[PDB]
Amino acid sequence: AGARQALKRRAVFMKRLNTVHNTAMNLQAQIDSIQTATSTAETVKAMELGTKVV
Amino acid sequence: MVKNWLFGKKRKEDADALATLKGQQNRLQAEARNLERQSDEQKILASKMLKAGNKAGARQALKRRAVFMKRLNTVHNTAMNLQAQIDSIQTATSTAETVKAMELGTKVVGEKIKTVSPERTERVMDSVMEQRDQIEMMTEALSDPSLSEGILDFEDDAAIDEQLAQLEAE
Repeated sequence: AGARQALKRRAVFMKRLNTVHNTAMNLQAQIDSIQTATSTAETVKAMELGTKVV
Repeated sequence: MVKNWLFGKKRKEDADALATLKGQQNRLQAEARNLERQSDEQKILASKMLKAGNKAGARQALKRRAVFMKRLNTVHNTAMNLQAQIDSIQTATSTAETVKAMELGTKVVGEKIKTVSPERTERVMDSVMEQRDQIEMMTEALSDPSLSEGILDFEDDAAIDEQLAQLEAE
């Protein structure tokens, strides 16, 4: 019975671990979105400059 | 330092009643001892009447001894009844103190039960359950894998299936 108790508690801890890891991955996705938007803005600015010259 | 005036008054009254009962009991014990002595003297006299050759006098002495032992029995039973009354007084005193202590404890626990009622505990536990549900829903909303996944395979894992197969073959 105590083994089953400990395994249930462990199952709760691993579920919390999974939720935390997924939240950290979502934050990484947001960071990547910020950096991608910055790079895309610089690319569009360079293309507009070249288009003006041509 | 509270004075219990009535308590001390009744204490003096009960002490005087116990003193009276104990004194009468001591008198009865002394009378019992004297009656026992008289019975022993009558038995000695009966023995002498038997030895001397006087059976009628022996019967007389034994009848007198029988009367003395009957008186002894009555006196002893009366002293036992007085002891029973003394025990009743002491038992009533102890029971009164026990009931007072129980009533004090009941008053305290009643004040506590009225303060933290069971309905209050039901409300608190319901709030804890509702808030736990809301924290779980909020913290699982933020952990949806659909974001970091984002774009999913249109082929529905076929390319990743073949990639796993190729790595396994590697």
